[PDB]
Amino acid sequence: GLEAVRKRPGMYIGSTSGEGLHHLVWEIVDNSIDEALAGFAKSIQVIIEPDDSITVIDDGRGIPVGIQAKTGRPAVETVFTVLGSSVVNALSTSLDVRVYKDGKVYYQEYRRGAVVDDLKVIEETDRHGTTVHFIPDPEIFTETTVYDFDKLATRVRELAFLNRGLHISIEDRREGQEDKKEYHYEGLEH
Ligand SMILES: CNc1cc(F)cc2c1[nH]c1nc(Oc3cnc(C)nc3)nc(N3C[C@H]4CCN[C@H]4C3)c12
Repeated sequence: GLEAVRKRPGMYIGSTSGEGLHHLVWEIVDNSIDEALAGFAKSIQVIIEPDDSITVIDDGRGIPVGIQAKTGRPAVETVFTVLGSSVVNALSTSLDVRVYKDGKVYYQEYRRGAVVDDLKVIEETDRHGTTVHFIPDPEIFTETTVYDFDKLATRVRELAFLNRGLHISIEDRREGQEDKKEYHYEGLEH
């Protein structure tokens, strides 16, 4: 399964250069955009964390957490472990997901694609949505693991335009260069 992704990442993300590094972000963001298209997510945050890891937050319904009859596993686990989202998981040292749903925070983490523990309720919550955080694997991204804020921001702006009505932001939390841009193109209320 995902072991094939780790050994032939070029076949799944096109390049293991800086281009592939950035592609990981778009694979995750595309899931959030699908939840905006479904009509439930209204706001997406993309964050470059101080260690060049990435957090993507949406306020949609939250990935389904119920057990699937076919797999016997929670749907959210299958999202990350069965062969875009699972490709990002495979090519990350660690990926953690938090699903905010029905007053509960469901949490699972993976390491180089492998499950750490069964999905668990860790907290109560009043919000809804999905947060994915991932650390790209330098064993895969041997040229660079350093994100380009302008490159991400340029595409985030384009995505806001193409998904008119969506609020989407990009934030850099790295030392000496903290920045944030927020985008929102108005609908019929304009
Ligand atoms: C950082 N965010 C993020 C990241 C991410 F990797 C996945 C999701 C994600 N946010 C999500 N929200 C939903 O919402 C749904 C809730 N309920 C249903 C029935 N479908 C979708 N579903 C999600 N799923 C379920 C599948 C439907 C199409 N895309 C797949 C991933 C995500």
